[PDB]
Amino acid sequence: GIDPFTESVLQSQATELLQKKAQLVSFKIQGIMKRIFMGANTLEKFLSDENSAINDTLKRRMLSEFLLANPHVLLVSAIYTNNNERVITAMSMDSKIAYPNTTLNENMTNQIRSLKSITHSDPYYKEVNGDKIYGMDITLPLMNAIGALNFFLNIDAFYTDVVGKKKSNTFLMGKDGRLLINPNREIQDKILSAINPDRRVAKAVEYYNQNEAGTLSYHSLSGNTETFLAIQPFDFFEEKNHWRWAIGKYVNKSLVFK
Repeated sequence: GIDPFTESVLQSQATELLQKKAQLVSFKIQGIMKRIFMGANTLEKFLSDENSAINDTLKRRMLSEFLLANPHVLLVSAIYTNNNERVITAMSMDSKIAYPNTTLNENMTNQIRSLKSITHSDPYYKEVNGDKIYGMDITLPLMNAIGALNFFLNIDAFYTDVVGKKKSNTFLMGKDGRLLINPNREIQDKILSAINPDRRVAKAVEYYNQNEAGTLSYHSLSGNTETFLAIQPFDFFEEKNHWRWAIGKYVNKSLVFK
């Protein structure tokens, strides 16, 4: 406390460690998401093939295998709009893969036929078997499009990837400071600046918007104290803003400085 040398050393050490840990979490998430999108690309080639010996049954098998390999995906749907309009859906709930019957509504329909690049929805709670599951829809055009591939990314399935096996001071942030994952589940889907008066939050969101890693001092909700907070932004999808998340990790100044 009394010593500026010690303080500088301890601070620098603690904020470097914070950033290192946040980078590891984000790298793990990116790896998970890379596998999702690679598989979705593979599925798109099979589901959109002109001259296929593949019937709806074998399409179902491949969709269910996608789910087996990617447990962070709750369901996946091959939606055809061209002719013989139909929805083929595999869904993974509990440990069993079902094939619910979806009828294509005019809501989904035209959005799909004019679709010419990948999109995603805003995060939302989907009701399933009386439970709300936090996630988002991701939609790829079946290629001029003959229909669409849609899957529901289960954001809740990333809970342990973000927070760890033990509770920790780690969260996943989305657009404008929205909390996608938080150890305190009840502040999920909340805007951070709307539930935290600390105006240094803006600098967090700004690190996010600028897309570089950075640290800042920050008053936490879960600890109600002064912390260092690291922000690690990363794209959860790569094309060549819209597909950007960030890991937040923080530590009590009272702990850093003895």
